[PDB]
Amino acid sequence: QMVKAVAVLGGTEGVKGTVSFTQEGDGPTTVSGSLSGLKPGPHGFHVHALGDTTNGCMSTGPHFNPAGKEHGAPEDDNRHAGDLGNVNVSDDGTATFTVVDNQIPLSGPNSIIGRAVVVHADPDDLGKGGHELSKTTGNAGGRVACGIIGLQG
Amino acid sequence: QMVKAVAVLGGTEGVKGTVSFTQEGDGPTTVSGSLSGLKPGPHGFHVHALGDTTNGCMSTGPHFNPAGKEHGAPEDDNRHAGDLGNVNVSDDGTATFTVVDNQIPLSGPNSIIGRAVVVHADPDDLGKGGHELSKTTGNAGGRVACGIIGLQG
Amino acid sequence: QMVKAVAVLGGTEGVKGTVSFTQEGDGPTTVSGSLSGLKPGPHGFHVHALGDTTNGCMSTGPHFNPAGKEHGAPEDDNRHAGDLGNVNVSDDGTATFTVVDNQIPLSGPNSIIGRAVVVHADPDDLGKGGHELSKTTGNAGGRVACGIIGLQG
Amino acid sequence: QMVKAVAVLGGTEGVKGTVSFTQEGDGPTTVSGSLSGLKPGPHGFHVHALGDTTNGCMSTGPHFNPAGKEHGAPEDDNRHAGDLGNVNVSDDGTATFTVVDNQIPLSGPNSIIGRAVVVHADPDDLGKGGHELSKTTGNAGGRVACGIIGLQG
Ligand SMILES: [Cu+2]
Ligand SMILES: [Cu+2]
Ligand SMILES: [Cu+2]
Ligand SMILES: [Cu+2]
Ligand SMILES: [Zn+2]
Ligand SMILES: [Zn+2]
Ligand SMILES: [Zn+2]
Ligand SMILES: [Zn+2]
Ligand SMILES: [Zn+2]
Repeated sequence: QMVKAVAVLGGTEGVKGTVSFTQEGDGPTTVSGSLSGLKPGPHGFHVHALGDTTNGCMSTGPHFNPAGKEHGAPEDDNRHAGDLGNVNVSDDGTATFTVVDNQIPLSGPNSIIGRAVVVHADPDDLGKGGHELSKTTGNAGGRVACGIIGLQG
Repeated sequence: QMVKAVAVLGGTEGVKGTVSFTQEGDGPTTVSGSLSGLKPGPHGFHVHALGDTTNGCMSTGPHFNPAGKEHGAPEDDNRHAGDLGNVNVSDDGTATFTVVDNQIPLSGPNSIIGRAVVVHADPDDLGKGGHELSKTTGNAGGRVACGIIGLQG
Repeated sequence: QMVKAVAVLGGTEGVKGTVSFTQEGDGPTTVSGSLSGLKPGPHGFHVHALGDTTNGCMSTGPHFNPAGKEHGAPEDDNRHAGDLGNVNVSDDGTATFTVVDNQIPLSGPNSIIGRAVVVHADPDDLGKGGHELSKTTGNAGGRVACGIIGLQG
Repeated sequence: QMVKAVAVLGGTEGVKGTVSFTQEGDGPTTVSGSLSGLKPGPHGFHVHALGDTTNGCMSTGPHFNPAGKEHGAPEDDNRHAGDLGNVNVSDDGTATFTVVDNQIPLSGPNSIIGRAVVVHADPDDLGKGGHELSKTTGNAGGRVACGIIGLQG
């Protein structure tokens, strides 16, 4: 059984796009992003705990962290479920990417359905930046765009 | 356990608002709404099956109908899960409403998290209007605003 | 084994006052009110589910209802845990009252600590008003003042 | 699952802000802070034992101290449950911070629900100051703002 989900990303910063999720049974989640309007280079890319946009991207809460770990890189053992690292924006301010991840299921108790994916202004230091925010947020700066992960037909 | 969800409504019409859901354990869901920029009178108010806004409110699919019944009133046995009837908009374009319902859980197999709320242009006839659409949609006309039901707590 | 809690009640309305809670062991909760700046007559008096005042009293959510019952009078089997009925305001717009209730404990899983006590603009119809809001809120109108129930020394 | 709490800060000093708490299962508590109106530099940031605001912040009692230890730094063994160290205020009088800590649960017997967060006038000396108040309050001076930790989700 395939579950499908899609986030339409908006923001006050003119960055836009979609992120498409799929998961067959209880295997990995495939996530395919198409982003525009971003500063060239690395941008923090997170699943946040909430899909509350009452105060734009600021109300989506902290990083999704059911395991109660510190902030890290996707490859790390010591990471949040929602830590999908950096996406690289081209010189035209677009990004197109597929990542596969094992901690962002689309069903069961840790489902990210109805949570928000968030693109950040700045790189995610992956917990290694030695800044006060490194080990909590990765010090990725402003939530320039976010989208609620909605069930797809 | 206390589960919360919220829909932030938007459309092409200059209509806005917030719909707050709460469910304590497996008691009924309380839905609390304040809406603006709507035409005075009754509007059909439903949970639709999908949270896909890639084609705006149109991609949110039909009334959430896990039981495979026809369209009806909230108090009827022959209703969609998503069938929450009419909300009443004042001459000032605003609606203020509280309803309880036990067919829109915020967790488990029939969870509405990551689906959508839609306010329709016209009244829901509650399946009793004897119109060709009465038994599917309640002939509630177009999708004026919708919001993905995002996890809030 | 006595637990003590107190709410300091704030409004936009200039109604204010305090509600003091005590519970010996597993016994009933005693709640003593001193209120001012209120319209003479009966006022809906509820424990709401949340102590969130980010949006003044409107963020305190619905009636505290762990049993998933409908809105009732305190003496009814079919009531919310939060349903403390009506408090009577004198001509001088003050109220002083003591009630005891066994559904608002100050510890355990259904503790009211860190929830909100709310005084409404209008009488609570105790679910017998024959209004659309009777069975959900008792149709008691605006939240004129609320206070977070804080642990007392 | 997910428990949320929120303190809306007030005081005599024009300091404002919101502190949001999230705990997933029995993991650490994330506390996310947005403050304004504060003098620049480090400020003591503590959970106090009580949510009694009848005498403003002074009635919130001492540091939350269920284990009966002395005042210390968050990473110390000998510390109060309520010891969350210093938050830095920029020259513009604002503080934005994310802290995670495993002694401030939002449920069970050591719950901080219905207690208070307090922001102090002065830096927390983390118990190291050699002052008579070092091992009790970290000599962090006045209670410049506080709020009751209200249940939010
Ligand atoms: Cu982020
Ligand atoms: Cu509809
Ligand atoms: Cu009420
Ligand atoms: Cu202190
Ligand atoms: Zn993270
Ligand atoms: Zn229907
Ligand atoms: Zn009630
Ligand atoms: Zn919850
Ligand atoms: Zn201390």
